[PDB]
Amino acid sequence: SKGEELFTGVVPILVELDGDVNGHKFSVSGEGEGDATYGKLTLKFICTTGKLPVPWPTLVTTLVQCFSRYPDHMKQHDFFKSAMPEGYVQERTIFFKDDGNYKTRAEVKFEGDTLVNRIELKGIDFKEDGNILGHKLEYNYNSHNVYIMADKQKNGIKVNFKIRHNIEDGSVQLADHYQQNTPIGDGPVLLPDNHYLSTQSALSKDPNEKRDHMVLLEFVTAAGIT
Repeated sequence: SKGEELFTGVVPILVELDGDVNGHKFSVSGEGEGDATYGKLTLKFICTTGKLPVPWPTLVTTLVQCFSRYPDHMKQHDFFKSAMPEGYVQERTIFFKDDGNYKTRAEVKFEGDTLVNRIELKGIDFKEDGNILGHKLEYNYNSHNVYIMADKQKNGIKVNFKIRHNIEDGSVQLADHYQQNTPIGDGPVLLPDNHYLSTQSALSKDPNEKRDHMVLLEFVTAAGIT
């Protein structure tokens, strides 16, 4: 397909987020590369306003599902690439169990050769000494299933999944994700049958970087059809 051809090689990625969580304003800028042939993302994110007021792991899902590997037999179900280059709007509510929530609105599209994710995040009702504002979450990341269904009413998709963030005491901080994507073009998109993405992410630090930052390596594969 048209969208599909844009992802056959390595594509540069830019991520720009503006955030306000319980009145704590911040910005994050990210750069890296995606190679959808292998479901692979490598990015480095910098908090450009100083110290990030939430834990880095809580931003991973917000900070380009077009880089998922769709098996050849599932390629007709790849909404994300089908929307390109004009792109899509991705909206979420993320409910942190026994704590606040993020609401996000992003536009993902090509700007020239570069795949760009521009995001607005608003966080409310957080406890100032909870796991998020209290910075009680481990700097690591678990592997998840991301469930996708068509939303024909909006020529888009609905997505839901549960992120488990490890707490420093050994417990888990659940983050329930509800998501919708809709194309920016008037152009056609692939509306998928039910399926899921299998994800894994590894978080690290650049030992030479003194700014507050996150290095991310991610692999994602579409599944659940045969």
